[PDB]
Amino acid sequence: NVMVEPHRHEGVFICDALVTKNLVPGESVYGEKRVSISEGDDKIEYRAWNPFRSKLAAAILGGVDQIHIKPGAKVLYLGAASGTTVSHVSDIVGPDGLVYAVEFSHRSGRDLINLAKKRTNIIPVIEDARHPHKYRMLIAMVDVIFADVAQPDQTRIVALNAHTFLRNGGHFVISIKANCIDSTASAEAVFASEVKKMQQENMKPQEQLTLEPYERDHAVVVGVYRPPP
Repeated sequence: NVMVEPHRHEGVFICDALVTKNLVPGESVYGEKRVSISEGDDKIEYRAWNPFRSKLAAAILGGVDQIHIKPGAKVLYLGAASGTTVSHVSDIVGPDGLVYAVEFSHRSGRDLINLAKKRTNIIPVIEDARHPHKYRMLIAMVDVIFADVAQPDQTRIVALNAHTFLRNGGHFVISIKANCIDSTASAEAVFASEVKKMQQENMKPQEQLTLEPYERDHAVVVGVYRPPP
């Protein structure tokens, strides 16, 4: 019998409970259940990925077609907060991948620094994502931008970082909480507005989905950056 099986998305696994292969066997990050499977000389530990705490997990269980975060990927994560979702991105991309974890708050910043001590593939960037000039000498060109900044001007911020850092034909994964962008617009009016802005900055949405039952009026938009010459 196979307990934990590869998910469709490479680097992800399903036990329906989503899990990622633990980069730091023995350690939990936010009190998540851990599941170690030993057979003979082999051994592999997984980490439970809670969809009520991670918008990315909620999107995966909601049936998103692509996440682009994959083994070996270079990921710029905007809005890294304390590292909950970032820790699972770190598992997915693996030792040959890279996760830049940008977060403004220095409180969450300290949780991120502790998380990165264990995970070599995390770079904490405790800076304001509005001003990429302050940190662009630290960021090699990335394959994916994941954004969860939760601001009304989130999309311009994300686009500013994509212009600087995202490779052509690179992808983005943007989490949009409607009442943080504009609590007096309907969720459909926010999502349509934000998707339009993306398209105007050559961030071409390829798919979108909401996150019920885990979150209300919360969308994830996945797409591709195809900038001009």
